[PDB]
Amino acid sequence: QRNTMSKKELEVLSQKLRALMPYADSVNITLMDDVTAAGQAEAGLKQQALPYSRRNHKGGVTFVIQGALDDVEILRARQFVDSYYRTWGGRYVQFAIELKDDWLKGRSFQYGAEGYIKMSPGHWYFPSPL
Amino acid sequence: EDEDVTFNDISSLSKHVDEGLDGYRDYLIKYSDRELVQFFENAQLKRQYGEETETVKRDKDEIEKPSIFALLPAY
Repeated sequence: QRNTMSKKELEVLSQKLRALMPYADSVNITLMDDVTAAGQAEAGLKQQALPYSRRNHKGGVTFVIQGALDDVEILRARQFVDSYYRTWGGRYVQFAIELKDDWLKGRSFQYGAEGYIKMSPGHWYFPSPL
Repeated sequence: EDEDVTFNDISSLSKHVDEGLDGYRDYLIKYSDRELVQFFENAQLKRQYGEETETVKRDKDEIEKPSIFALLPAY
């Protein structure tokens, strides 16, 4: 989808790659599907049962994995991502992994569009919509 | 000694009296040590079976809350 070239241009590209690689006899160019790539990524995360969020951009997909993961989860995730990267590389799909503590450190809060954080009984923060 | 106001109700009188002791209450709270004061406060109330753990530490302008009957021994 994201490349627009003629057959002649592709051949020229092939020949220039062949000039960069003096040990190769020819370079075969194959067209792959972005939807396939993204789908195999999401299928792998479901198969590993990891919690995640997905974000789409004009030229990429980002999977955000964040929170208090357990050591089994961290092991599985590291193995899966390491396998995927070796197949598809890192240009199109990115995996963001973030260990972090529970949100707002165990204060209580009102999470509507008019939310606020209790600092302590008798003390309101009103920092941002939550 | 000012008779300048006369009192509509229990709470109005009670507050008028209370606000008079603060000159003394200040002097006691200046020199006692708050951790006792709080310990006694929590003790004369029967609260949570008299002593329990606190996960969180949260200070609530405790200077104006504390009863004189709590302040005196600490001093």
